[PDB]
Amino acid sequence: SVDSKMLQATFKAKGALAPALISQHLANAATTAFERSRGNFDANAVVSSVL
Amino acid sequence: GFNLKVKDLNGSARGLTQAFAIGELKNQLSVGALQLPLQFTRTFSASMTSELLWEVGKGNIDPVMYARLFFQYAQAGGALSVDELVNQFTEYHQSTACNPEIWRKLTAYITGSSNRAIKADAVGKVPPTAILEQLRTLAPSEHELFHHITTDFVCHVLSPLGFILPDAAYVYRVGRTATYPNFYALVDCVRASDLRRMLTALSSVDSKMLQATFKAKGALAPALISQHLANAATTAFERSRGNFDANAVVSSVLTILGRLWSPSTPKELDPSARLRNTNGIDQLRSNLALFIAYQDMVKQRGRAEVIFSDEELSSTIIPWFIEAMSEVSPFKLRPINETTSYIGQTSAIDHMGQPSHVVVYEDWQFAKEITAFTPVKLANNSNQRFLDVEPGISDRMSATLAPIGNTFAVSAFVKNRTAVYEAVSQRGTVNSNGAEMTLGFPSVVERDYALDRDPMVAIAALRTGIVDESLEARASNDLKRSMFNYYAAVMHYAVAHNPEVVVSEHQGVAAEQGSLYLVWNVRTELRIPVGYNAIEGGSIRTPEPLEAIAYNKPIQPSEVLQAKVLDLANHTTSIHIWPWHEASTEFAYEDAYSVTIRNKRYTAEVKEFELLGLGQRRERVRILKPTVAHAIIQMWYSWFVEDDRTLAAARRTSRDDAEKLAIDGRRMQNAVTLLRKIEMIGTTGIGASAVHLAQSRIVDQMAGRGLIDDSSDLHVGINRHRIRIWAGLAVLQMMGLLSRSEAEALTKVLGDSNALGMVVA
Amino acid sequence: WRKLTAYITGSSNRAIKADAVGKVPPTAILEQLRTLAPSEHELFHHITTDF
Repeated sequence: SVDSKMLQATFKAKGALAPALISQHLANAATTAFERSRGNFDANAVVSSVL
Repeated sequence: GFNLKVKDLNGSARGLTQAFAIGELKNQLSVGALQLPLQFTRTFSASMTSELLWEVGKGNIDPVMYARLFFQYAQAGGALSVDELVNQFTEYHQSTACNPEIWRKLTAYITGSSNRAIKADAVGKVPPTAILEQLRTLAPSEHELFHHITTDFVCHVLSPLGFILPDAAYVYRVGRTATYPNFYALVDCVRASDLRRMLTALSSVDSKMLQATFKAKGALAPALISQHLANAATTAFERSRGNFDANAVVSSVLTILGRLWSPSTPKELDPSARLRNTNGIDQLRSNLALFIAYQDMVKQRGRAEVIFSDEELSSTIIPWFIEAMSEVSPFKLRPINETTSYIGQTSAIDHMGQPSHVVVYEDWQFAKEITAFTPVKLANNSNQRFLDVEPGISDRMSATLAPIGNTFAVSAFVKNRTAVYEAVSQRGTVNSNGAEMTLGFPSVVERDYALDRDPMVAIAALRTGIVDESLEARASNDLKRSMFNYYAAVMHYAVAHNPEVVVSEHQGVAAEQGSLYLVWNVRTELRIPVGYNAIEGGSIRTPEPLEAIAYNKPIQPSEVLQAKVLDLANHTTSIHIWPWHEASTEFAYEDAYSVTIRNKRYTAEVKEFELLGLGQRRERVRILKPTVAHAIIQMWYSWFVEDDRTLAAARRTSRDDAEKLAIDGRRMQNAVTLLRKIEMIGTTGIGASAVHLAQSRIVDQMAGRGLIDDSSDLHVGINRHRIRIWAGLAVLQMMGLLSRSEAEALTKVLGDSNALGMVVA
Repeated sequence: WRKLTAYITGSSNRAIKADAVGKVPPTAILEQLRTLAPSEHELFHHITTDF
């Protein structure tokens, strides 16, 4: 997915608060990842049943 | 204008808190499990104003008004389950449906005697007016009259022409409502959509046709009208018939959504993807207005969820609230941001840099014209009347008013607040730890003056930060609502700037208290203790707001959110107010105007009419209110007060000379300004003349006394302004603006400089 | 996590600028992060790092 380099930051390294934002990014990632996950899982035996 | 010490609100305006927002006693306010970015960045919000006149004279759908009245009732607690009433009404209607044989019958006479009933006759129908009330009689008598409207709905139809004659109107005049809202508010809109729709259908009309609907004919015709009535009714009803069903339910949807939000929730307490995915309700999650909205309700509610559709919710009701379909909910999409703009804020901030005192300010207009009206009756023994009004003064004064208007910006307030500053080896924020914040909202208070209730309680309402009834619940809620707004913008606004936009749920005194917020970041600024600190690597974070605002730096407003304030009925011609008496004041006035010079007291009063030009004072002639300004005035007023005070002490304490020496002048300056305000308005003719009257009179007494032709001398200025100034003060009385008490005592604290600028020598 | 991260590189609060941040084969670090993590099977965990 990735967030690029930006500014004089993500570009030119800056910000403790940046990476405090990365971590956030991490979160962002996580979440999102999670999110795309979040409903979907449900049916396994169930499938059999469909069978 | 509650001034508050950073590192406390949980006391400082105790219950004015996020905690409070949970309820949350004075626990938590913390970090940090999970965390969860959302920045739904739009809201549905409204706009200013909801007051109006609304004279009814030719009712014809257009809900809004009505609804607004409804709200006035709804609000009035004389309606609340307004909704319910509509049911009742539905039924009422329905019963209308049920008595046709009556209804018709009734109709049948009303005009006009039935069975041949035909032809171009002469059918000088009337102002139908009374009749209705028979029909009421025959009807039941549900609240006020809906009933009547409906009549009008036929009336005008009933007339091609002739078939209703001429009529008048009344007055009703919706008052204002919110800016943000809540749930209940929501559902109704939807219901309103029915309701409006009910009425939508209701005009419609059947034309003139034949030599009948065209050229009056048929008893059997109107026997068909009645039928038409039925047709209408039915249809109206019909469009009604399924739809109503979900109210708590909606909350539940919220609760779903909430439970989407919830993100640490049980697995099988997920909203399945089939849900999750679907339509833009999901979009709806990512749609703020609500977000903020739910929670609270739910706070009340402790939770509860209907469990129902997954397939109409999803999501049909859902965009039944395509919410904004009512603009009644003027909760209408907003890019979130676009609000605020009555917020500017600016702050006082120390050297390190480190702060001081932060002002968020509320930005206004105040242009205004008056509204000094003939209070008579018309209707005796019954007040719904129109009375009247005229200018004379109204204009004159207003014309004067305007100038005053000129002087006063919020800008100028802030400027003044800027003027506050100065500081030194003083004063904090770091030194001694508590930091000021004030947010200009006298405005609220204004309304309270409009609502005629004691502020102090309001202060209490802050103070405790919670409810402080004792007295009118109505008022209380009213206050409450204000407070809602109070919370309400703020953080949006903060957020507007602050896209520190994540969530960890706080899970109160445990765990299941789904309150989401984000901590916000504070990025740079090396070190502060200011706040119940974090400091999260010099980048404090908190889901507690104020500070964040602190890590703004003087923002601006971007409108003064003007201030259009409702007015007279102008087209007033029959109509009838509704709460007015309160809403009006007599201009009496007591107090005077005198000076003793020489040793000789020269003396006068106020004698209102004549100041006002013509005769002659009496109980009548009442005046509509002057609200805005009171709110403003006192501000100006209030400021000084502190300043001298605070200053005086500092002036005291002066551990070194210079400073003391220093402070004064500036303190002097402003006075003159004050002065400058006043004489300036003191010039105004209507003023000046007043002086005039005086002088002569002053003189008159004087004349016996006076003997010496000592000349030029009092070309030494004084008088001019002296009086002028003074005269200005009169203004303050004769439009009671400031009490007698304070200003003379302020005066009191004044007493010099005045020879300023000037000839000297 | 952040915290962990925060050190990993690299010592936090000013954290800015073109510095010289010869990050590394991160390799070990992770396992601290494991420590701080729990230790579910093998490492997924690590991937993520690479991410």
